[PDB]
Amino acid sequence: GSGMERIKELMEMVKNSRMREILTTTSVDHMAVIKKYTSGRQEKNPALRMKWMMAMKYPISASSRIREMIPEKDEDGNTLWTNTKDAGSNRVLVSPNAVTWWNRAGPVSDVVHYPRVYKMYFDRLERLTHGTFGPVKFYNQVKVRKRVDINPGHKDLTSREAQEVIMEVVFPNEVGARTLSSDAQLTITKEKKEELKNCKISPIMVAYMLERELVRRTRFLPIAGATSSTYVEVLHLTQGTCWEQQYTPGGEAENDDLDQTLIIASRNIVRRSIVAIDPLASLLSMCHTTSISSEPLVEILRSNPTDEQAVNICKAALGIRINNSFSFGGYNFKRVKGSSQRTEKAVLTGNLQTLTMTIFEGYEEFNVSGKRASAVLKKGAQRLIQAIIGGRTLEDILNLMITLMVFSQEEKMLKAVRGDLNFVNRANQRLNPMYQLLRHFQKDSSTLLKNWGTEEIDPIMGIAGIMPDGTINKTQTLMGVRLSQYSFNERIRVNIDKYLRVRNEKGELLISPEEVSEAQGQEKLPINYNSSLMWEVNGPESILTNTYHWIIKNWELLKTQWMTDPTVLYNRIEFEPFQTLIPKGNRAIYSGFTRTLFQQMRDVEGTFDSIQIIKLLPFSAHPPSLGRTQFSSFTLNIRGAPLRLLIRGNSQVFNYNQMENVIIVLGKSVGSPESSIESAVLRGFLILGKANSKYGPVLTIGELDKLGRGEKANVLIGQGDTVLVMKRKRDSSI
Amino acid sequence: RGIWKTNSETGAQQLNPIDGPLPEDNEPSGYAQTDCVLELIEGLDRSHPGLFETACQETIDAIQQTRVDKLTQGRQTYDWTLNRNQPAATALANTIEVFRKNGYKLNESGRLIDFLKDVLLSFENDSMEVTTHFGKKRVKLTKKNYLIRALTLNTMTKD
Amino acid sequence: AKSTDEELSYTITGDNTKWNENQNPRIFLAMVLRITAGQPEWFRDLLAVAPIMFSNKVAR
Amino acid sequence: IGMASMLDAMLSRARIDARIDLESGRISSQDFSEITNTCKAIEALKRQ
Amino acid sequence: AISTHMEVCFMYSDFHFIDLEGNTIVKENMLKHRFEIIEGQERNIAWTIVNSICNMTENSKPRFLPDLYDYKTNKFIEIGVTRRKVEDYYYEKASKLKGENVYIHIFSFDGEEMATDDEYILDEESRARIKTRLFVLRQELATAGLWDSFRQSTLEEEFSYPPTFQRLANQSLPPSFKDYHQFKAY
RNA sequence: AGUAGUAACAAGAGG
RNA sequence: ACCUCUGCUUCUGCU
Ligand SMILES: CN1CN([C@@H]2O[C@H](COP(=O)(O)OP(=O)(O)OP(=O)(O)O)[C@@H](O)[C@H]2O)c2nc(N)[nH]c(=O)c21
Ligand SMILES: Nc1ccn([C@@H]2O[C@H](COP(=O)(O)OP(=O)(O)OP(=O)(O)O)[C@@H](O)[C@H]2O)c(=O)n1
Ligand SMILES: [Mg+2]
Repeated sequence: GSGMERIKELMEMVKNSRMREILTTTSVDHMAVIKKYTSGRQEKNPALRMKWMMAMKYPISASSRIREMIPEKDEDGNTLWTNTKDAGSNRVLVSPNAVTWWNRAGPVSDVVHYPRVYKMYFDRLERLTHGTFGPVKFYNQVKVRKRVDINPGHKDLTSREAQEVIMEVVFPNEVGARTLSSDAQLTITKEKKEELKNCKISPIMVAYMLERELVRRTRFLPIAGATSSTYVEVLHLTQGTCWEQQYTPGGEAENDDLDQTLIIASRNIVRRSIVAIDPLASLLSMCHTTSISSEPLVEILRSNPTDEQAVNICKAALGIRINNSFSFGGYNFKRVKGSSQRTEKAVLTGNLQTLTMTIFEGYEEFNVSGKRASAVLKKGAQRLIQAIIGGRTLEDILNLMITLMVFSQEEKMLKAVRGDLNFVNRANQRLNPMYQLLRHFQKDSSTLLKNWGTEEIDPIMGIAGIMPDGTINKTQTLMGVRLSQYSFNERIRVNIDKYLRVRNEKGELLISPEEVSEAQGQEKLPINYNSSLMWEVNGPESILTNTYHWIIKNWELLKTQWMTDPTVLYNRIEFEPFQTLIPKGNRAIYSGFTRTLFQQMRDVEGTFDSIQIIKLLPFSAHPPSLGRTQFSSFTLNIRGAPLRLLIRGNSQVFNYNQMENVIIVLGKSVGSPESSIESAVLRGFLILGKANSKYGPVLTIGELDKLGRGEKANVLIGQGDTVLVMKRKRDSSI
Repeated sequence: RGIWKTNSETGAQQLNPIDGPLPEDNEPSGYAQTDCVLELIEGLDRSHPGLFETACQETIDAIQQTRVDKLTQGRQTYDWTLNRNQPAATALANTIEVFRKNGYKLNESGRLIDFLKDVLLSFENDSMEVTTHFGKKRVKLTKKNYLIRALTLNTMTKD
Repeated sequence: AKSTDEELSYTITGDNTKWNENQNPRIFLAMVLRITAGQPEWFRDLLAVAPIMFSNKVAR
Repeated sequence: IGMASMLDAMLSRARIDARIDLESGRISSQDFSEITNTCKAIEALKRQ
Repeated sequence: AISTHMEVCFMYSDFHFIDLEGNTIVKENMLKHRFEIIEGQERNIAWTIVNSICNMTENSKPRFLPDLYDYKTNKFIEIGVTRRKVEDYYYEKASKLKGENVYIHIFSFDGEEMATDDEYILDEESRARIKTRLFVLRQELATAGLWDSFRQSTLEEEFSYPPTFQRLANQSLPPSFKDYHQFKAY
């Protein structure tokens, strides 16, 4: 009697004039309101109210039908239900003894569908049961707040694709007009439809769980290590304020996460290696010791098809064949001939927006292949010189065109952005310029297409054309856009020198380490370098805190060495990571400044300052170079934002707190070491004490050169202070 | 120190301190100056070209798409048909029902904006009829009564 | 980053007296009209409704 | 979504559900007729 | 127009059943209807019926809402009625419905029709009835002086202030302004 | 009385 | 007297 009982119920209701009035005068639309009509209020103090009600005999509201399904009194004479109707419904008031009764003695259903419906939940336990624990380590680490994924096993659908799918799976006949384009949608539907046939769990719970499962959800969390969802899921277990619990969840990685981590590892290794005396030797060492989730980096590099500049430098070193390309918009980009160079510049979008953006300037040629489409591209500086394109469908040729127009960096696409497009997230975090544009013009190219123009095509027919419509067109096309139809995938043997320059067998320069992106990303999966060349605690913030913590804890030895044998101190290997945080162009001068200042402190007895030494020491670690520049600070690149470390006194980055007697680096204690004359702030000058108008007006720093041995001044030294300086009668060579 | 007027529709005494005399001490002041506010908002427009336009565009789309039942999402709501607070959904239903009995029903479209139209149009009514429970009695609000209730915020203390 | 090394920097941990009592519906009306400049008049007038009603509000 | 009454939607749905159930064999031909009958009686009763 | 279109549709399938055998019948008074009437269902309800049919038959779903479905032919029906001609009209409808299996069937008031590929899935008897009724309508449309009238046949969002609210608006301004429109201009 | 604390509880409502 | 009902329901807001 499928349909029998419900139509009979309906009959009875329509026999009541009131109910008939409601059902004949309430639109489906208006049902959305009257569905919520109530005198009942959302409890405002549920904790108190439950403590109150749980003292009562009949605090629970149950379906009327409970009266048919369980006894009125149990074996012990407890009343389980009553006939009192709960306010505003036909539910009845029952005892908590009714719940226990049901659970010991009620009807037994089969639970076969439970694992599948609540898979998202059960998978959590599966990962944990098959998880492996390593040691706990104790240290301070900066946990930086970022947005991370929180639900492993999603299918990367938008809420409207999920809805569409869930409508098909759970309520197919109520779908309405339109149906599913995507094939992802279709194979999920079938799988789920097949998994959940004959399912008797409430469709509400099935839809709820499907929605939780299928849609990617994120959250902003403080997170020090691996950002993958399977690690996020156990953040409470693996990360504490002063500890890491090494752990590997059961199950496979995502190929996406591994690829992403491989790139981060390879970039980290390249950047660390470039600052060693023998980059190639250092890079090979790190390649050979590093693992990603206990998989050797060497094996990943042999088996993994990722084409990226740092990855390829590592592959070359290891004698692995490379496809001299990178990824962009899902398409693989082999550079045939020419080259260019990375330069940042300001750029007004048609959105009406200023934006620093790395722009490649120069002549280049690109073979481009995807899984459905391919093309030949010729490029200048923000110049789409020409794009010859092919594939399976019109669709797939289009989708690559969009990508290439955007890839050009042309003004016409720059100034075709319309509506909401920003380059910083809500949290003020800078986003990828190019990926933003790509996602935009894939949502809607109509402006882009109309803003581009057209071109009259010749009779060398075979060189076809595509119109601002998206239309196939014989005599006209867009600008630089044509249509046509061995060894693009083919991996080549290269050679690599001591400084990581990669060349073919013919000996042409394919890759230089300066072409490796400077972006410090966060790895989706754990990286263990297992290397003497890398701090045990990963990450840029940790380079800072680790280095200073290490100086301090070893200060007694390092001090004696500062006094007796500086040059050996400066060249120590523990300072190399820190060097990677300093802008390349500043390393030598920063070093020269620091060594000079340190020599001055030696020459001018009685002016020892251990904090000043600790603070500047890592900047000593580069072949020096003397100059005229006085520095008021040194720049450090942390996560692509410059922090400035003030030469004189405390800064946000580095400060000594008198009250705690600790040095605080990026907000973290790194422990403590435990006259007015300052010898190690200015090159060639001494600070005596507070300013004195006796010796004339307050000079900037960059106006002190025009003094002479013994001659004094007043200086705006920094952070609002004015001080009395003296140019030294003898200076220090270093 | 602002300007008093009597409202033509409600008879309410209404104080207007805007463009009033400038503050003369540090006591809390409501003497906000229109031209200064406008300068600030213009400044915000200039710092963020296209921001106002985009936020407006999104708001327009929202106005077109929003269903009347969006208003069910509030908590305790002043219910003018009863002169008592009610859950938001119950308050919405009551307004809709009394509106339709008095001839306002653009909201039958299911669109919030049509309910908003009904609201403004309801103020033209000579006498809005509601029913009180003594059994059941029809009560006619004066145009002024009704408008006062429409413009009411109920008050209670924060616990 | 935008500061020079020679600048002092101070932070006010800040709160306002009786924020809500000193906000003004007439000012909100101005803000709404200015934000929505150049937009269709139906939408400007629709959004101006809330400030106007607040200017004319009463408290039970 | 809809401007149709709650009752009209339920009637339309019962009828067309009963028909598919019939073809697919989830329901007898007797049951089916009673459903369409109940529907007709509801249709009528809705006129006072 | 809509009234007539509807009547035609109801006629097309009234007193048209299928036996437990599965054969076209026609009866005045065990059986089951032959067609499903889709025209005149509210849009949302209609799509549900379509979907239920397409999910049963595993057939593709049409881009547009048809007027009927036939449980014997397993065909969705589109219907039109025209005070114009049967062929200038048909060719517009087949174009609009290009590339989806939908049996069209025009009728004019003259009382002449034109199925697709002149293959009729309805008997002449039942088709005559409709042609009859169409003429009789033309006949009572012409006697009343309507038939000439009949045969010949986005706006921007509005939101404005009625009088009371306009007066409130005028009183909601900084003190120097006389009315809302003057303030908005400033 | 006591709780409390700018206003309440120290049973309310109905028969 | 006694009877009946009630224990957040004339009072818990906003992004
Ligand atoms: C327009 N582009 C972009 N591009 C390459 O595109 C690749 C990926 O694009 P991207 O936006 O720079 O991303 P990337 O910096 O790798 O991302 P991340 O933020 O993770 O560092 C890079 O390796 C970059 O070299 C180019 N490479 C060359 N040679 N010439 C070009 O004109 C361009
Ligand atoms: N529970 C709360 C608390 C605050 N606010 C809003 O937050 C503003 C600032 O709150 P607060 O600083 O606590 O109060 P003020 O109204 O500024 O008064 P004062 O600081 O002088 O006490 C309030 O005016 C009000 O708009 C609110 O709506 N609900
Ligand atoms: Mg405040």
